[PDB]
Amino acid sequence: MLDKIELFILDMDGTFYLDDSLLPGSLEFLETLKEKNKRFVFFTNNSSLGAQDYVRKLRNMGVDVPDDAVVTSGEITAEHMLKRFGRCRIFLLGTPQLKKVFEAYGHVIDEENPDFVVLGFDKTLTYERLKKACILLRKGKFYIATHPDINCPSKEGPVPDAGSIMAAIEASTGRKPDLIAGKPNPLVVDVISEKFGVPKERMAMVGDRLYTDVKLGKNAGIVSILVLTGETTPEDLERAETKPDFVFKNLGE
Ligand SMILES: CC(=O)N[C@@H]1[C@@H](O)[C@H](O)[C@@H](CO)O[C@@H]1O
Repeated sequence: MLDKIELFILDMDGTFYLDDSLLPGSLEFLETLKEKNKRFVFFTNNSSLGAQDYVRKLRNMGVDVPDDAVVTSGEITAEHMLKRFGRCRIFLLGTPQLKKVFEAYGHVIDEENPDFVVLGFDKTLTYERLKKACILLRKGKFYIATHPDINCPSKEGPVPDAGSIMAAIEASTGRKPDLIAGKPNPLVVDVISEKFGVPKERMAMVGDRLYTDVKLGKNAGIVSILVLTGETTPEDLERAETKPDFVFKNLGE
């Protein structure tokens, strides 16, 4: 029951900040982890940008932080492919930033003859790119998606995300991803574990997504810490450990 934890995977929008503005207590929270000798790693299923893009956004916000401090379903999806397939020739349904991410992992984008069709939060999607992906899929190419999320919360409200695009791809090719690396797929915790050394026995998930964040911890087997700075109140199914924001979080060590 807490206090014996070493690594805290933190959510970003909805948990650490909101609407591009830090959330009260967030700053003071990290500091508390410093003192109490704790390790923290941010994570987001949003693959429309790469880790660095976020590291910038955080610092530009007022948070000095290392480069390995952020992780995305992007780098997870890449690293996992390299792990079990190696340098791959993929048709990427993603954004320029997501691409650079896959390239840094030695992968290559071959619009011509690819082995995998990879789908990310493609904010640069076009009908043609969809048409191509669908055809390649009907040629039975390995199909991988960075995350499952249907919509993504925004200033203007819920907006189409990877899941929404998937919906179309599936209605057309009748096919669904062969793999999805993002939460709640345990893979995230496993990879984060390896990359930092600390074991699942001393790791905690801190977020605001009642279903996803809680269910991640269940599948990956680690304490899930639900925070109430996001859209949370309705509850059933699985539960976890709870607190309003990081004020409470911090004070609870
Ligand atoms: C009874 C139950 O387990 N669920 C409720 C949920 O419906 C309600 O909206 C919320 C208020 O924040 O409290 C609980 O989570």
